[PDB]
Amino acid sequence: STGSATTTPIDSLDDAYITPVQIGTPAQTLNLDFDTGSSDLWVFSSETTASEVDGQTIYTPSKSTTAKLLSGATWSISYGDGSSSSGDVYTDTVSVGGLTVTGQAVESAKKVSSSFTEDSTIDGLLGLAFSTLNTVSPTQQKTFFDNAKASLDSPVFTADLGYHAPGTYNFGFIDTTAYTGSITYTAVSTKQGFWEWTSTGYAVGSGTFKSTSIDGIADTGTTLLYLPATVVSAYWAQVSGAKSSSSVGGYVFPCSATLPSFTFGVGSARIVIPGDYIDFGPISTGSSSCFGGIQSSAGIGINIFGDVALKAAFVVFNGATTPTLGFASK
Amino acid sequence: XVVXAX
Repeated sequence: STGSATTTPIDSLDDAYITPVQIGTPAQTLNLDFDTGSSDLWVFSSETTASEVDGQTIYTPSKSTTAKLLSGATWSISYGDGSSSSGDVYTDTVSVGGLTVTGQAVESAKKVSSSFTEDSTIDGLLGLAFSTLNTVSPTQQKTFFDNAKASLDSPVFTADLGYHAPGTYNFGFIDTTAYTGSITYTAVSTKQGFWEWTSTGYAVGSGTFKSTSIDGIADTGTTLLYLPATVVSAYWAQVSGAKSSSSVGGYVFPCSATLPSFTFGVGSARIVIPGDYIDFGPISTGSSSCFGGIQSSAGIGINIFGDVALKAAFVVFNGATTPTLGFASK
Repeated sequence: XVVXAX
């Protein structure tokens, strides 16, 4: 079987992308954030504290003929930026782009933190990292990827994120139309639950490639590209008005500048991030300063290849028994 | 922005 869905950015800054998922019978369509950096499928529901629900579409398990309560099971989760939800667990039918998995655990939010309630466009997350990260207790539950791999035509999914435009997630096959050249694969380490990989180094604009290990995560559900402090300083040294700003949290530069591109190594291949992609957007509407799309991971503690990075590529998540990550230029 | 399971 395969599956194909359109992913759209939630805003004019590509902060995140949503893809419609059909849960339950008859189908309730929610717009989820497909997050290769977590392993929980969770939804705003008829269970969610009312005062914590603003604009989102909810999942009502009571109207799904296929839903069953997974008895005893709870979950609680916090993320990178501070936000957090918890609740209880149903299994139900979940379809993405026509690919259908039955008995999928669908974590029902009893409570959500303020940044979730504030973002009217995301109805939940669908986790696509390794199932070892799943927060359901006392028995952890598999991701929709894991649950679908018995039926996929191949055990893979691809992410084809657009620049201020829609794109695609595909499951179970590789669209040889969506990219140029060939894919290069590099090994993944599952030791901490992530899509974790070693980039072989980096170049700024038309300057030399520097061979340096940079270990990190491919995270479709982090907005930016978070690099070690010295690699980031090397990049913004090339843009004359950029500075580290304590007030805004990171490197800012005149919206006026033409930013150099940023190249990252995948084994012997190179993916170039065009410099327009690293212009994140102005700091406030009408400002003359712009927020940099490449920031220090020093705070976060681990390097994340975020949407700024992955949206310049075509990316294959190879979930075979030994997984690999594939990048191609597009 | 947003940083998704730290």
